[PDB]
Amino acid sequence: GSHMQSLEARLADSTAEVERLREHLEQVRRDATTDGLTNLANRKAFDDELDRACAEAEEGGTTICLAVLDIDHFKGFNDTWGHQTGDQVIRYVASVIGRVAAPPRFAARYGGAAFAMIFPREAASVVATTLEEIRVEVSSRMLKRRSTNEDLGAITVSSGFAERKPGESGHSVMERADAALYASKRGGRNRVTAA
Amino acid sequence: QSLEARLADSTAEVERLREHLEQVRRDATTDGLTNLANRKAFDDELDRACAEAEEGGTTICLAVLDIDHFKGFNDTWGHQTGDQVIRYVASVIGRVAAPPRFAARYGGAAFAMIFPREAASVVATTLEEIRVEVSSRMLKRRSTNEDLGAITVSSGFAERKPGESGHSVMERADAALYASKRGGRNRVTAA
Ligand SMILES: Nc1nc2c(ncn2[C@@H]2O[C@@H]3COP(=O)(O)O[C@H]4[C@@H](O)[C@H](n5cnc6c(=O)[nH]c(N)nc65)O[C@@H]4COP(=O)(O)O[C@H]3[C@H]2O)c(=O)[nH]1
Ligand SMILES: Nc1nc2c(ncn2[C@@H]2O[C@@H]3COP(=O)(O)O[C@H]4[C@@H](O)[C@H](n5cnc6c(=O)[nH]c(N)nc65)O[C@@H]4COP(=O)(O)O[C@H]3[C@H]2O)c(=O)[nH]1
Ligand SMILES: Nc1nc2c(ncn2[C@@H]2O[C@@H]3COP(=O)(O)O[C@H]4[C@@H](O)[C@H](n5cnc6c(=O)[nH]c(N)nc65)O[C@@H]4COP(=O)(O)O[C@H]3[C@H]2O)c(=O)[nH]1
Repeated sequence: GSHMQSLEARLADSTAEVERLREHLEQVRRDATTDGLTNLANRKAFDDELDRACAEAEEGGTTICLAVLDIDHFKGFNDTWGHQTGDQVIRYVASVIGRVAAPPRFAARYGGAAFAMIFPREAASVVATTLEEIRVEVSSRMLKRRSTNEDLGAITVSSGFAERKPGESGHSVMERADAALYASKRGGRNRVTAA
Repeated sequence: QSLEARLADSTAEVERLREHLEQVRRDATTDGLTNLANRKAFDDELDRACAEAEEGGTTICLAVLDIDHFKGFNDTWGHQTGDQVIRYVASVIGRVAAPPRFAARYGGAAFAMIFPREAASVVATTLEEIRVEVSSRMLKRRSTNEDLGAITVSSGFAERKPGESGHSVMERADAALYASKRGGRNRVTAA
């Protein structure tokens, strides 16, 4: 009777705003973690996912590899063509990586013009060839400046990757993969290296 | 009648999430190094203000600022100092961008600002004040108490022509900034 029924009407209007918000919360959260320019994850979403995936590798005793990519000479590139064309080069490289990073792989915009990738349960030989396919894919086509149709020159990426040692943490693997990338850059750029 | 216990629990998850949702919203639109807006929140805000400036037949100006020789700061003093240089310049831009103005950290060590319904002359002198301001003081390294060097800001801006899209104004503002850098840095130029 009545008061029992004034309550079921308030609890239905209340557990419905729970779902109206919990669904709206999921889509604000998806976009809070999506790097707007490229539609990949951002460094934050990546550093969270890299830690969660290292738990799954220690507790499960499985494999995980990690890769970093930088767009070569990207600073002097912006100065030549302008912020807007540079944003289009970032987008383009990001399209090449996103194609290849279907889950359980995880790809992110790790920096200003840098990317990070997670290959869970995959051997390094696979990672090493995936990065090599991405390297030539990126420099395969000649891109054009959109109003004027100029050649932008080839676009190349340097690359670093490493395999997580048994006791290694997220931060630590990243440190090593980053040393790998610096090694690729100081060795002539447009190449992959590994520890 | 366990019912009053589930409605006390149900008007609680509404309070937990409605607050949590506004918190996630703020963080999706704020650069937590400088507390200005981030790039998404700006590009969205630019489209709103170019829409409203066309409906209202009124104008808006647009400014881009980059910190000069910023990479050399990270390299000499460390990334921990570099964040302080960004915070410092952002703070100058912040004191000066009270609403209806709108400042954000576009890109890496760059900023973008919206001046709606403002005379180009005032925007130009506002930017020039920002320029003398950041270079007015000689900052010291927190730990070791040493002169970090001069800090200067380059700057470019443009006013929106009547048919222009937000994309297009920023391209002009960006060309203006490239002229400032190419012409000696530490200055303001405009189309
Ligand atoms: N301590 C500290 N250092 C920071 C921070 N953010 C960026 N930096 C550092 O500053 C370097 C130079 O950035 P820049 O002078 O703004 O010059 C940047 C910028 O002009 C450009 N860039 C960055 N993001 C974008 C973008 O979304 N679009 C376009 N077109 N260009 C971008 O690439 C240039 C190179 O950037 P990177 O290679 O990533 O290298 C960056 C990065 O290592 C920070 O919060 N704290
Ligand atoms: N009078 C005075 N006020 C102080 C002092 N230390 C902190 N404050 C106040 O506290 C604010 C926060 O500074 P922060 O959190 O270190 O964050 C700072 C810091 O990261 C960077 N920054 C500004 N000036 C310097 C500097 O001289 N050296 C270094 N290393 N960083 C600076 O800019 C950020 C924003 O600073 P502000 O907007 O200026 O605002 C500063 C300033 O208003 C001080 O020694 N004297
Ligand atoms: N935590 C904190 N400490 C404060 C604050 N204001 C002053 N101090 C302390 O008091 C000393 C005197 O600083 P000042 O007279 O403001 O004179 C300052 C100020 O004119 C300038 N300065 C240094 N840091 C900042 C800063 O973060 N923001 C601003 N706006 N100015 C600064 O450098 C001078 C020397 O600063 P220091 O050698 O670091 O030594 C500073 C600092 O240790 C504050 O708001 N918060």
